Formats: sequence, structure tokens, C-alpha cells
Amino acid sequence: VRYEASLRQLEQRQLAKSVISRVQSELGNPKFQEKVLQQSISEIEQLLSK
Amino acid sequence: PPPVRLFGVEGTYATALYQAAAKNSSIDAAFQSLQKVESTVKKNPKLGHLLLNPALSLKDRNSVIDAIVETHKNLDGYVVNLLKVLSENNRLGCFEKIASDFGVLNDAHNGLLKGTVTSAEPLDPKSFKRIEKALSASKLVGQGKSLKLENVVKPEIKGGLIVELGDKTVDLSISTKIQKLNKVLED
Amino acid sequence: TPITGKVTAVIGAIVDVHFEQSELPAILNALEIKTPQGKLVLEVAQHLGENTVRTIAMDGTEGLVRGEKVLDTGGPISVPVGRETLGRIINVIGEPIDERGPIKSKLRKPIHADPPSFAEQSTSAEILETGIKVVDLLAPYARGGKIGLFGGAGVGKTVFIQELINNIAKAHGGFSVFTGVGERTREGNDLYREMKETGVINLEGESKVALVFGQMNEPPGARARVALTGLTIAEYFRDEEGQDVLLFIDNIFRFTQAGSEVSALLGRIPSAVGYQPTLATDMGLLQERITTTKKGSVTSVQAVYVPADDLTDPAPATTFAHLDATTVLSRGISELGIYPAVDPLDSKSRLLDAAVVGQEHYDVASKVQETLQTYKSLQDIIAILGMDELSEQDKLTVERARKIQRFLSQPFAVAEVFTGIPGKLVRLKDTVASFKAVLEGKYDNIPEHAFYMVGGIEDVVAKAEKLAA
Amino acid sequence: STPITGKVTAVIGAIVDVHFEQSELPAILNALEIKTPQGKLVLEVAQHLGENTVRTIAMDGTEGLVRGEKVLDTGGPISVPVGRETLGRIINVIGEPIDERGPIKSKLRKPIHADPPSFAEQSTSAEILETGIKVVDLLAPYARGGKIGLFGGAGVGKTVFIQELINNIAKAHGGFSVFTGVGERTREGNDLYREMKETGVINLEGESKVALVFGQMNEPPGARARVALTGLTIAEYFRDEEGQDVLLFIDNIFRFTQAGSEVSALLGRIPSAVGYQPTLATDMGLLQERITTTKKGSVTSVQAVYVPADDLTDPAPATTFAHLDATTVLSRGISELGIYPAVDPLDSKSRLLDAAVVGQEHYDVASKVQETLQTYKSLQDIIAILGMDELSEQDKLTVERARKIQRFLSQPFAVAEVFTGIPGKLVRLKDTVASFKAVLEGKYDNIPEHAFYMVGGIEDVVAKAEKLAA
Amino acid sequence: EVSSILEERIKGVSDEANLNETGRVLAVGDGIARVFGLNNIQAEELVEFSSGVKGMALNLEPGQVGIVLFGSDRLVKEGELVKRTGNIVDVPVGPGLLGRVVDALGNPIDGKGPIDAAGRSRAQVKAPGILPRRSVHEPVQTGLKAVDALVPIGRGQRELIIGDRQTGKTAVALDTILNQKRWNNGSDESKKLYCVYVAVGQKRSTVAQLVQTLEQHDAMKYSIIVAATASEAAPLQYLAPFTAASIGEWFRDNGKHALIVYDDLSKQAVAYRQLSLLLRRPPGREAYPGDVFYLHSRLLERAAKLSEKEGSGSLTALPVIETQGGDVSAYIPTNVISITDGQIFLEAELFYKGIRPAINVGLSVSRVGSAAQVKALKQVAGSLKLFLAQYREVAAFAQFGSDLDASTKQTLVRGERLTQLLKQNQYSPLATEEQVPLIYAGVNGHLDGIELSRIGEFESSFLSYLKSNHNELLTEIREKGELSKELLASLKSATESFVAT
Amino acid sequence: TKAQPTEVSSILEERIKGVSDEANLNETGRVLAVGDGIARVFGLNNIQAEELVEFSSGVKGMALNLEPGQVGIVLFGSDRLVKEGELVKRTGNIVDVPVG
Amino acid sequence: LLERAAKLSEKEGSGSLTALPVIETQGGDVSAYIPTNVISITDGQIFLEAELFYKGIRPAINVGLSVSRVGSAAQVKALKQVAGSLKLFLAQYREVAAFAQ
Repeated sequence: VRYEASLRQLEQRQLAKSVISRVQSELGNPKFQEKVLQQSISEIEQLLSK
Repeated sequence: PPPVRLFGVEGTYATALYQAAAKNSSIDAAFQSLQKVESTVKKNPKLGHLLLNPALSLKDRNSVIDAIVETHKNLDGYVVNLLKVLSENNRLGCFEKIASDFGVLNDAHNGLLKGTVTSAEPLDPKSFKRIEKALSASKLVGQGKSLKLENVVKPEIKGGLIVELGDKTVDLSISTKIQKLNKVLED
Repeated sequence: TPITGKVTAVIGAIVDVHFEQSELPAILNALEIKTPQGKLVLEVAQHLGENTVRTIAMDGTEGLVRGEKVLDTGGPISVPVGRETLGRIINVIGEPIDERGPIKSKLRKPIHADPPSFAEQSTSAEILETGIKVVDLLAPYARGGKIGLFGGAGVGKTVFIQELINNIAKAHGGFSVFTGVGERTREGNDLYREMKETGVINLEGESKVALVFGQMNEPPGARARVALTGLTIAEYFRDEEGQDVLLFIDNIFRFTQAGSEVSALLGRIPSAVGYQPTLATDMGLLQERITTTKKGSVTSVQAVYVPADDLTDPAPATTFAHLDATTVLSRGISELGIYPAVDPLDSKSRLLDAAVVGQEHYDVASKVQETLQTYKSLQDIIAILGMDELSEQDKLTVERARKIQRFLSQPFAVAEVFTGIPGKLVRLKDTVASFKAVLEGKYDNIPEHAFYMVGGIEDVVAKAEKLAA
Repeated sequence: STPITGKVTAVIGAIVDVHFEQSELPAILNALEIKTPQGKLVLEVAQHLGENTVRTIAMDGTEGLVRGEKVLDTGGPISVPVGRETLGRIINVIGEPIDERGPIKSKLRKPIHADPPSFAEQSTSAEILETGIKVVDLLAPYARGGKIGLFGGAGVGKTVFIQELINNIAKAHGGFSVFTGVGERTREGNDLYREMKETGVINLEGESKVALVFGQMNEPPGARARVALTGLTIAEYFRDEEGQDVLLFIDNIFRFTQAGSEVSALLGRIPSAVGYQPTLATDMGLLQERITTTKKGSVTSVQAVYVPADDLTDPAPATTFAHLDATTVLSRGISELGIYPAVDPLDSKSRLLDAAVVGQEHYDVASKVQETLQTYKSLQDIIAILGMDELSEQDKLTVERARKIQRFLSQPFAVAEVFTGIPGKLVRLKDTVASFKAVLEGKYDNIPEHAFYMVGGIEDVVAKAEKLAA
Repeated sequence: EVSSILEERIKGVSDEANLNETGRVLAVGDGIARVFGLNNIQAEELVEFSSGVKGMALNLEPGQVGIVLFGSDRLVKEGELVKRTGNIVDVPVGPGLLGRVVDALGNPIDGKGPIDAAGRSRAQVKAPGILPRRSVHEPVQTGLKAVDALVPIGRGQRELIIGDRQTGKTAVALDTILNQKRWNNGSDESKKLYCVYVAVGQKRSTVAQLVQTLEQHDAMKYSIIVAATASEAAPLQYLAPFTAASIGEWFRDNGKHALIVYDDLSKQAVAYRQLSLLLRRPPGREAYPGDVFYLHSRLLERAAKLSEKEGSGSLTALPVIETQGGDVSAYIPTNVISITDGQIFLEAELFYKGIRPAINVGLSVSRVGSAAQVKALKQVAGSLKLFLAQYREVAAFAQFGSDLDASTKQTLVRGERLTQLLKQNQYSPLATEEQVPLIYAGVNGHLDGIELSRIGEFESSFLSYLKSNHNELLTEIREKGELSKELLASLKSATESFVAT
Repeated sequence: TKAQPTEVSSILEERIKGVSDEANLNETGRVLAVGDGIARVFGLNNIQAEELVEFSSGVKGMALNLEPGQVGIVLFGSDRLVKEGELVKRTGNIVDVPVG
Repeated sequence: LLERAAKLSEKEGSGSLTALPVIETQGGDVSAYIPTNVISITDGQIFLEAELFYKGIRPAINVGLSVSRVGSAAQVKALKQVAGSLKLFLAQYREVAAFAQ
């Protein structure tokens, strides 16, 4: 039982490590340039709203 | 006139000097001349970097002051008098401190403002320009506080950008999302 | 991350670094200072502004020059845990002191950690028997419970603990941890030698004890995080193996005193006496990391040197909150030649409220306290006047209480050589019988030396015949 | 008042720093008002720190206080309204009710800080007053220009005693009274208010025979400290300008002392001996001095005092002990034995208690009484250990008398219908002086020890013997 | 999967700040943050540090604003931004906190069920005035004869439990809960306490043993445990009484009654002590702050009984003070003694001696009159107060070894019998209706006629006896709470008939 | 770096503007700040220790502590009419009382 | 300081530097900070009493306030047989002389 409840915690830490692996993919590529821009245009919208 | 105190660290010298310079008739000039003399005191090659911290008397310092005003006689008469105050109390490491704080006072009277827009990489030139357009357009900058959009690259922000200027900030950084994301998926 | 720096100041054992790059470590990271003396390990504790940390220094501070490389580990140093940490002695870092070469490990985990929550707390009242008569009578110990003792300076405090190691660590747990925080070189050497003699360590094999040792000599910062290292070895057993552990400390006092030392410089203006303001929280964490989860179960026995025979001082006082039983030992009562030195009117337990470990047992322990206290109230009276200037009924009562005092003296079977009397073990079932008798006046005739240094009732009886000789 | 602007800079608890503008700065003891939806926050100016910077102590809620929020100067010390409609209602520090009888109508206004009258004004003349209570009357009789000090424990029957004092003497007098509560409980405030509305001392007609001024403990210390001062100024207004004797009451003045200790530390001052304030002395001297018998009115202050943990050798009670002219101690033991009131005879003393000024016989008997009890108290060790059966017949008779007198200090009070549950007694000053001689001369040693207990005059005591006999 | 739902929730969240004034951290650590900026700040706001921490603010300076952090401090650092939340601190209040262990922020630390909030309240809510109050007159029950008869505790007042470290401190509280369980079930709604227990400076483990004890006895349906354990932050610990209290005020407002036990007010002064020396504000007497007294004072005065034109409920306070040796002339015990109207001194010796939890019958006062207990129990204990006071005096003379008057020894023997009767074991309730016989009987020399040893057995038999034979006498004492000529006579007559069995 | 807290703001605007003391602030002193019944005056350099000083608020004082940037007078009068910015004449006769 | 005196092992040559630190305690205090701190680092006591000292014996050691734990296997067997349980016997005398007088 104690191993199962722990195995469910290991499954939890596995997708936690998956967040890091995706951060290195996203910041490697010009996806790093193309989604920042997408924020930048939203940033106009917000600041004009003030 | 005082413009209301700014700073706790040596800004009383700055408040007083500022008011003394409105009765002088020019604050812009005062500031400008100090900036060029301060810059040649720091960028001395011998004992301007191996001597900035006090180590020499009130009297020995006064003969060094006579040599400083010989390098620039231009400094007006009140900002020349501000050096006597510093020599007498024998403060020197807070020589640049007062001048920057004064700067803050000058550049408010001018109706200028400085904005830093921390990023994770150097941004597009259009990105700045649209932001500037947005803030002038908006009620944030009414004119009288014309911004300088200064991009900085920092390892403190990974992804996104964060806008800063005045008392208003808009944060559309990625880092915050990653921290929270981590926390909730360990349950 | 690798964040290099230079050393802006070296004030005491509270060195300060100025990190030259804009990258900047969080609070509770570890740093290595490089010198021709080997590594110096420091811990970030304050940020003072414009990228200048102030560090607690957890290794010595001599030979350091301002403007010298620093390196950022990227986090608190990692001690070593596993099954291959058993039979080893580990420093504040994971270094051999036993010197059987580097330590094999599976998982090496950091010294600091967050405490398991209130919903993860699951606390049992299941008992544990020892074999000491006095323990059994006044305040039982338990499995899942945290037990406390408030020992003398260093003249009877250890001997008690050594007897405890022989009974509890061989009748419970699969693991045991000894963490000795700022103990003396003679104490550590005696305990290692003894363990291997009593076969509790098999070096070629895998042992049932592990050891953490750190001298009293070492600077203030280092002594605190001896306590942290030991706590980590216990956390691996409680969590990851998920089995019942044990923990033993002799003494935990070194922790509090260390904290009070570093406190003054850092910025924390000390509270009165000289002790720190941050005492309740700093101690607090540690005492909620020593606890019994629904995984393993850390039964702890903790021994606290009382400072200048005042348990009112901030350090012993705040320790009592984190104990569900205590058995307070007066220094005086040790000097008197009475061992065990536990005061009987100053013992208390939450593991014996009023019927919790058997109604019959509670009632027998209750009467013993009332009798003993009567005699203390009349101490004044007996001394100032005579004792033949009182009534025959009060005299019986006094004489009985005087017997109960002497009976409580029980020799030890680990330090049996030293005491000069061969040891004794008295079960729980025996304990009840022996006191039952004594209250009912079934042995209010035999000498009051027959009672001193004997366990059970039967031995008093026999001893009367030896004395008679 | 006039437009005067200072802007807040630092809120550090009670302490609030403001940045007044040049040449219109404050003064020490002025009142600053800051608009808030928590009334008008008044800040007592307590230092000047230079650079056009004043540093103030708070009195009113400082919660959600926004910094930069403009700060007006009223121009002088907290100014209340004072008059004869102060009577019959509850008022807090700012002169504004907490019982909501709307805006109190003003005759005169004054600041609550005022000077005490100099030596040229100060005189000592006094008229002996009767409380209707036997113990006080023999052994510490009250007088006009009172600096009286009611030292005792907490909840020892201390509350009961003050209540009776107001009930007898305040209403009977043609003078008014002012009841002031310094940093005290809202439980006590509602019960004192209610209890005395029935007994009529607080008339429902606007004019009354007592006033109430309640500044209470859940309010900031600055306000508590200068609640005492409010009460005291109301009494001074009576004293001069409407030219009449009053009887002031303050309860506990130990709250004034405690409130002053907290704001000394916050202004930056380092502790004195036993942690108290440095300015304990100068503060007492200004409070006590205002209460005196001038050449107009008179103020007879009777002040309840609390001795923390029954220790009165602490410099705060003990220095004060001189400054209070008619010390009384109401100790805890006497309370426990069932003996009410809790007055201790030996430690109850007054400015006027010897000579023909308080009458020859009173002094004479009162001396004979203190001595009779002091012998019995010395003999308590002896009766316990040695036995009192190898001591003289005379010694036994003195003891029997001491016991008869001891049980003749007890009587019930009219405010004690649920503190005793038996209605009050009035035993006037001559009646008591006459009754106590009788016990001593030997005339009534055929009255049992228990037939003095809980009765009034001698006429009553003789009669309670008849009753006991059947 | 558990992860997917969680990822989906995280995903739909957008950051975008907008605030009156930002600031960048500049000093931090020692549990206490200090930020640079924030010049427009209002007192007591909550400002969200970007690490995931939130901290309220107690120091505002045009230099460095002093934000005391809650929880973590080891992921807070300098370089970070902090953003004002735009909310002053508030806690959920409601009937969803019943049977749940809750911290100082009002989130369950146990997870026995979710918080139903019928309102939110503020941690600081101003104490009641003179006008709302209504006089106190409603009995509170421990099932202990000494507490009820000697130092009676009402509803709308505060009476002080003072003593040594962990000497039956838990027991006092439980005794009160247990005998008032009977009434909770009962028919009057104005007799039912929804008790709230506050634990500051204690470990998780003691609380977890307590809850277990409360669930066996089925009094955890209505009990709330507000907690700030040793591990959890120094600010949350100061914060714990003030937020336990708003939840008590809500019962009082609704017409429900509760009693809030505040353990330890001493440990709140220690927490506040930490704050003050790290914002470098001068302490008062004995190293504890120079405004501590104000903190305890505003709080204790939130137990109040109101008029029927407002609440028909009453909050009752039980403060708890733990001494660090014994001493009561210390600033924090001094301060508290002033505020309450009683003392319930717990002696070290008497705890061992048989009265547990022990009430000292020497020094101890109850300023309140005796209509704050049921009318029967007062009469029977009419002379009980004198009897104890005389027993101590007589006893002291008695101790030397000298022999004296036979009259003296009647008082000496009588007192001994009252104390033994008073002794009672911890964790046992015993209704008032069945305390009325036992004290009449003792005062009326019915318990002095029998020997000292057999007093507990006689008490137990006597009550068993009354349920079978004279159950009318008891029904009246339960229903009306007084005694008259008929009932007294019956009680005296009934005792004599069964005086020793 | 090297600074005093007697570098106060009303004084400091005067030193900068070439406004020198001229014996108004050496002889004579003028209050910088007054707190805690401790008036702190700039001036009084020709004073004897405990010499009597007369305020322009009618308040009298003595000068127990003499210090270079401020001289710490102790008030004999009350604090009510002593406020910052006040002229402080030097009476120049140390405390003496009639004898005869 | 104290831990810089030690009995080294056979390997380091059978090292010893025997410390007997000499403490000036007024009042024969064992309830004061500096004495108990010293006692806690050390083991045993070599207590010396004023009273015994005056009354013959120089230097006069107080056996009822002397304890040793670090010497209790230091002594060889000759010095053990002769001294058979004498430590005990004068702790049989200690009880006897409490109530003798």
C-alpha cells in the first residue's frame, strides 16, 4: 500500500520534470521570439486600457 | 523651493542644493557642470580609484579641492560652495550620491521620467515604439513625465517582459507561471 | 547555478560575500570559499541590498582575505542517506570520521527541509517497555511519542542514555540514529567502540545504527547543522523506507546555544539573558521534523543539559512544549549519590492521564506521588525541630516515603562497572507488584539501606539478610 | 482651523511622522487632525525632530492609514466642551460622547492640558467628611482637598467599595461629582452605568449628582493617558468659575501609569528602574497638584489604584504612596476571611488623624484600637506554637477584645445586593467613635465575638445579640 | 487524471499587474522582509511577494517598508518585486469551520471538509462598546465542583487560567467542553456553546493527540481548533488569536454562544517580541514590547453578552497564561491579571495531591457575584468559601507540632473532608444538578460523620441512590436551578437516610 | 559617509548660499529641534557649562551637555511654548541666586 | 580550549596531554553559569572544601562532591584490591553521618 501511495507521488514528480524539459525546448527556438511578440501585442492592449 | 524630500541617503544635501539653484536661476547648468567634474574626479588614473574612501584630513582635502576647481572653474558659485560642505564634514564616497539624487530633482523639474522594461532578450525596436505610443495615448503619461524606455536584459526574467515606469507595472512574465505550475503538480 | 563572487568582509564567523554577477542565490543556499586551507562552507542568511549577502559560516574562519573567489553550490549541502550510510560516522557534509573511505550512497539529500503537515500527522499512544523500574512508575515511554529528559552537566547524563540504548534500540526499530551535537571527543569514541563491541555495527555488512558526530570544539555555526544532518538520516528512514525509526540525542542543548551565538551579530538584537528572539521558530521546525507520520515513526529520546540549574532559562523552557512526556533530572539529586537522578514530583506524561496505561497502574503511581510530596512538605519541620517531636502517624508516613526514596535508586547494567553495583532490569509487570506492596506496608520493617541500590522488591528482602551478615 | 498642511511620512505603530510646511509648524502638546472614516484621528504632537518634521503619538485607530494624506493643525491642545451638561453622561477623551447623547452643549471650552496653581494660590484648609462607613471614619476620616489613595488588589471587593462611596456621599452633597475611568473594561462600564441609574445618582434629568468619562482599554494608549486629564479639567472648571466644591473620582490611576509607560518606550526613551517610564515623577506632580483646595472651590480626589501582583515596594506604587495623602490598603487576606470591607487598619492613614482637629476622643480611641489589634497580631505566633494558656488572664481578655473589634469592622453596603445580598448601613462619624470606646472600656464583653458581625451601630449590635440567644 | 485537471486550471490564469506603487526587495531574512519602494502604502495591507509568499505590513517608512512574511523565507530574496494585493487582511467566517482544524488564514490544515463562508470578517474587528452590553448572568460548566462553586464564570466575561507549563492546561479546556456537550444536544439554544480553542506555540503532535480524544467523546462536531504550531511562522502565531476571535464574534452576533480559549497569550508576546526587535522598536518591561498590553486588551474585551435588540448570544473568553518558572509579577502575566475579573490559580503541588486539574483555594478571587452560577449551588456552597479560608489558617497554626483547642481541630477535620470531595480526576464531566447534593451534605456535616477514606465511594453511591429513589429532587434542580424550604428539607432528609449506606 | 545629524536642513540651505553664521549662530544659538524636553540648539560656543540661556518663548534652561554641532539644553519651563525654529539668546551669566 | 587535550591513539604514538583545569568558584556554586559550563565539557570532579581544609588535611578533597568517570578503569589492580569499595563505604558513612548528628 505504502509503495502505491509513493508510486502515485513518483508519477507526480515525473510530469513536474516534464515542465523543465519543455522550458529548455521553448527557449532554444525562435518560438522564444514568436510567442514573446504575442505577449507584446497584448501588452499594448492592456496599457492603452489604463 | 524644496520639491519634497526624496531619499533618506544623503538627499538633504540634494534638497538644499536644489533650492539654492532655483534662486541661482539655473538648475540645468548646475547639474550639467557637476556631472562633467564628478566624472573627471572618478576617472582619475592615480588615486581616484585607489583613493575614493576617506583617508586624509579635512585640511589635506581642502588643498585637493583647490585643484579640483582649477580643472573646472565652471561650476557656478553655489555648487563650488557645496564642495566646501563636503570637505568640512569630510564626506567623499557620497560625492556621487548627492549628484545622482540632485539629478532626480532636476529631471523631475524638467518633466522627464525613466522607465525600465526588463526582458529576457533584446526586443524589437517596434516593441519599444508601440509601448511608448501606448503610454502617451493612455492616462499613464499625460505629458510632463516623458519616458525613456530602457530595455535591460536580465537572467531574472526568463520569458516575457515586465513593464515598469512610475508607480505602474504590468507583468506578463512567464517565471511566475512556472513556479506555481511546479507547486501544484507535486500534489 | 555557478555564481562566482568576491569576499567583501569577514566579520567574525558571519562573513559577507558580494556576488559580482546579477545572478544571486536565495536564502538557505550553500557556498564554498576557496582558500589553501581547503573548502570553507557558508550559508546565505540575509540579503542586505545591492547584491550583497551575509552568510553564516559553518566551517572555520581563519586565513581569509577579502577579494577571494566564492562559488555557489546552488542549494543547501547534501549529507548522504541510504542503507549504505549505516555503520558510518558522517560529519556536517558527509565526510568520514570513521575513515573507512568515501561513503557509498544511493540518494544524497540536502540538510534543510519543510516539516510534514498536521494532516500528515498520525500519532499513536502504543507503548514501549524498557526494563527500568523508575521509568515505568512515573511516566511511561511510548512508540510514536517524544520523550525528554533534562540531564545533569556531564556526570550521570550519559550513563542513563547508554542503559537506554541497550534496552530500547534492541527491542524496537530496524534502524537507529545517534546524532551527537557538539559532544566531546571522549564521548564519541566511547560510543563507537561500545557499539561495535555489542555487535550493533558490522562494518563488512550493513549495520542497524548510523552515526552523526560533531565535536563541541567546532565553531558556533557548525554545531547547529550537525543537528540538521542527523535529522535528514532520520527523514530518509521515516519517509522513503517507510519503516519505524528511532532517534537519540545526548544533547540537543548545543543547538539552542549555537543559535544564540550567531544571533547577536546578524542583526537580531538578543532577548534578555542573552538568548535569541527567534528561538521558538528555529527550534520549532526541528521538533516538527521529528515526529511520527503515517509512513514510519520516529520515537525520540532527547537529553537537555540544564544551564546553571535553572530550567526557567529561555532554552530549556521552550523545549518542554515539544515534549508529550518529560522526566526532569536535577543536578543536585545526581550529586547526592542517587542515580537515577530523576525527580519524582517533577515528572509528567501525556501517556498516563488517569487510566490510560491501566487503571490499577495509575492509582499506584498517584499514591506514590502524594506520599513523597508529604515528606518534602515536612522536610522543613524535621530539620528545624526533631522528628521525635511529631506524631507517630506522621512518622510512619515519613519513614515509608524515605523507603520509597531509597527504593528509587536502581543500578545500571550499562555503566555497571562504574557504579560498583552489578545491574538490574525490572519489567513493567514487576514494577506494579513491587510498589503495590510498598504502599500497603508489607515491607515497612526492613532497613533503609536495603532499599538503596536495588531494583525490585524481592532484592530488598534478600539484601536484608546480606546486611544482617 | 485655518488651512495648515503637513503630509504624513512614516507610520511606525502609534508614532506618525508628518512633514509640516515652513512657518506654521506645530508646538509640543498641540492637536493634529486627520480625516478618516474612523472619526477624526487626533495626533498628540510630542517632539519636533527638525527639518520641519514633527513626530506625533496616536490616540485613535491608525488602521488602513494612507501615507501622504494631508494633516491639518487645529492650533492648540485637545479642546473639549465643558459645562454643567457634562453631568449625567459618558464622554471619551475628545469630549464627545460614547453613549450618544449627541453634541454636548458648551458653556465654556478649554484644552484638557492646563497648569496646576502656583504656591501663591495653594493652601491647606479642609472640612472633615463622613462616608457612612465605620472603618474609614475612625481610622482614616476624609477631608476636603483630598489626595486620597485607595491602594488594593484586583477583585478583592475593591469595586464594591468605590460604588458605595459614590452612592452615599455624592448624592447627599449639594456639590457635584465627576467619575472618570482610565483604561478600564467595557464590562465594568455598562454595569456601573446601569447599577447607578437605578440608585439615581445618574439622574435622567440632564443635571445629575455625577458625571461619567470613560476612556477604555481597547482604545490606543495615547487616548488613555489623556482620559485622566479630561476628567480632572472638568473638575477645575467647577472649582473656579462655578465656584463650588466637588468630589472627583478616578479609577485606576495605575492605568494612567501603565499608559504612560507604553508611550515612553515608543518615542525612543530607554526604560527606568523596573521598566517604568522616566517621566513618572513630573507627570504625577502635574496631575496631583491640580486637585487642591483653592480660594474658590475644592476637589476631593478619591483614586482607586491597583497594585500589580500585590507588590507595592515597586517604585511606581511606592513613590506615588507619599504623593497620596490618605493611603489605604485594601488587602486580599481580609477579603478571603469573609471580612468586608477589605480595609487594613494599620495601613490606613490620613493628613488629619491626630489632635483636636479631628477631635481628641477620635484620636485617643483610634490609638487604643490600633494597639489592641497589634497586640493580638503579635500574639498569633504565640497562640499557635506556645499556647495562650500559660499567658495571662489579661492577655486573654485583650485577645477576646481584639476578636470582638475585628468582627466589628464588618458591615454590608447598599451596592452589595448581589456582592453580599443584605442592604447597606450608615454609621456616622460620631456614632462609630462612640461605639468602639464601649468595646474597649469593657462595657460590652457580654456581647459575643459573632454578634458584632454584619451590623451597624452599637444599638443594632446589642439587638443582634437578643436574636442569637433564641 | 489528477494532473490534467490541475494543468488545465493553471493554464487559464493570466498575470497582469496594476497597483498603486511597486517596490523591489532590498533586505530580507530573519523571518522579516523589508522592501524598498511602496510609499503610498496603507497600514496593515497584504502585499504579495512574487515567490508565492504573502506578507502583511506593520512598519511603513519612506525609506524601507517592513512587511512581515508568512510561512516560507527561504525562497524570498532581494531582486524580486512585491505587488500590493489591494486587500486588508480578512478571514472566512461561517458554519463550514465546524470540526475542522484551521490555521490563521482560515484554510484547513486537516482537510476534513471545505470552508463554507457565510461572511468574511477582518482579523482586527473593533471590541464592543458600553451601549451594546447587557449584564452577565448565564452559568458556564466544567463539571468540577471547585471551579463552579468558588470562582464562577459567566458568559460575556473573562476569567484567567494561570499556572505552570502543561500542568493540566489541556484538561481545564476539555472539562469545560465535556460537561457542556449535554447542553449542546439539549433543547435551549441559548445554552449551547460552539467552543473555539486556540493553540499558539505548541507542536502539531499535541493537537493531533487532542483531536483524537475529542472524536472518541463526540464533541468534535461543534469544536474549532485554531492553530499556529511551532513550525508555522512567528507572524501567524501573533495573528492566531485575532482571527480565532472574529469567528467567536459571529456566534455572539447570531444569537449563538461560544467560548474562546486563548492558549498561550504568553507565546503571542514572544511572537510580537520577534517582530519588534527586527523592526528595532524599543521594548518595554522585561524585553517584551512597549505596547504589548494594548494587544491583549483589545482582544479579551471581545467576549461580550449583548442585548436582545442585537445578539441574544454571548462570547466568553478564557485567557491562558503559562509561566516560565511560576512568576506572576512579570509584565505579560501582570498585564493579563488587570484585564480579567478572576483568577483561577493552578498550584504545582495540588496537581500531584489529587485535585487535577488543580484549583488553588488560597489565592484566587472572583470579583463577580454569585448569581453567575445556578441559584441552588450557591446556597449549598454558602459557607464553603469561609470554610476553605479558615481551613488554611487553622492548618498553618496546626503545623509546628504543637497541640491546641479541640474547637480548632473541628475546622481542621472539616476542611480535609471538603478538599477530598473537591478532588476529581481529569476528563470527567458531572452536571450541576448532581453537584448540588454533595456540597450541601459536606457543609451540613454529613460527610464529616464518615471517615476520610470512603468519601469517593460514598459520593458515587449517593448519586446512584438518588436516581432510583429521589429522582424528583434531582429533576427540579436540573429544571429550575434552585432550592426552597420543601427541596432543602427533602435534601437534608434524604442524605440522613443514606448517610453511610 | 562622514556626516552629522546636526547637518540639519534649515542650517544647510544657509551654508550652501554663502550665508555664514556671523555670530548669530556662535554666540546666540537657534533651535534645530526640540524633543523629550531636550531642546537642541545650534550655537552657544561661548557658554560656560550650566550657563543660563533665555528662550524667546520666555522659558529658561541650563546647558549641562555641550557638544559641537548642538548644545543640549534642559528645560526649566514647560515644553508647550518651545517649538523648533526659535531664537536662543545667551544670558551669559551662569546660575546664581541671591544670598543675604 | 579543552578538546585540545586528549589521549591520542597508538598510531599517533600513544599521545596524551592530560588537563586538570583549575577553577576559582566562590560559594562552591554548581548553580552558576561558568561552573556548570565547565563541568559539562569535563567528566568527574576534584572538589575542594574550605571546611575540610581548615580542619586538618592540605589539600582537602570532598569525597561527597567528588565523582570520577574517566579514572574508573585507569587504576591498576594493586591500587584496586586495597581500595576495595572504599568509595561506597564512605557513601555508606555519608548516610550514617546525616542522621548521626
